[PDB]
Amino acid sequence: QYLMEGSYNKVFLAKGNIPAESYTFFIDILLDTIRDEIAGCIEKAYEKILFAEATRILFFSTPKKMTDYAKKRGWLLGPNNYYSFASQQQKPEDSTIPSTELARQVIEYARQLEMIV
Amino acid sequence: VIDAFRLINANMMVLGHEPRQTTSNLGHLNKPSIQALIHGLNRHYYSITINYRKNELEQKMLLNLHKKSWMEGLTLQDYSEHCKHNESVVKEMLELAKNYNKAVEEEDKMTPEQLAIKNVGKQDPKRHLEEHVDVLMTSNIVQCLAAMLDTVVFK
Repeated sequence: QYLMEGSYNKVFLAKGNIPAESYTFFIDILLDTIRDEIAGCIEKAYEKILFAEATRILFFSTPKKMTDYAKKRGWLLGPNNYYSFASQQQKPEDSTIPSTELARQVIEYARQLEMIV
Repeated sequence: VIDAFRLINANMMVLGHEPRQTTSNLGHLNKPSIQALIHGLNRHYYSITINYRKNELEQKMLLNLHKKSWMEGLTLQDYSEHCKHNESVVKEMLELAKNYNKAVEEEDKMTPEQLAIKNVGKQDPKRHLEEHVDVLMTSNIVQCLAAMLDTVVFK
């Protein structure tokens, strides 16, 4: 549920390591998977990330882990970066700029519509 | 409507000689204008067979219309015009719509004369509303389809 919701803080990465019969094996790998999931959500969501910010959200153990994960994606510039903002702004308006995107490929679209009726 | 006559006298018809002479004919009889014409035809030599010498080269010449179809298939009009057409049809469709309600509710009658008075069967809303959706759809498709085709190709 917690994964499902987006309620990452609640997710158990602190439990399931405590019974040591066989439950530990799954939870260690799962920690990598949630960590990746946070990096993706933040990439599209918000333009910057701090080091005060980063440690808690990705569930990193160190600042060194922060430096490693951010540059891959292309983020790193310092506590201030700009990815998100610009892309979010760009999407509405294609009335003065040519396009065919949606309603499929147009050329097919008009011809198909007429065959059906 | 064409007929052929050699033209031979009246007596030949009366005797029944005239079919002995015609042999190597099929013959035929049509009536543009009543009994008087039939009688005139019989006196003459009636319709002797007309065949045609024709073939595919001559047939292809007659087929033609416009090479100008070349420009026209691609052509589409000003967008303001596209809008005029769409407006005129939707406005029209409103008028007929009020009769349509009655049409679907009833039309137990199948007798064309009674139906006509009852549910405004003559000046039918079904025939015309369908006719209207069909012009609007086809018109919008060809105009829209051409505009897009030209764009990609010229640039």
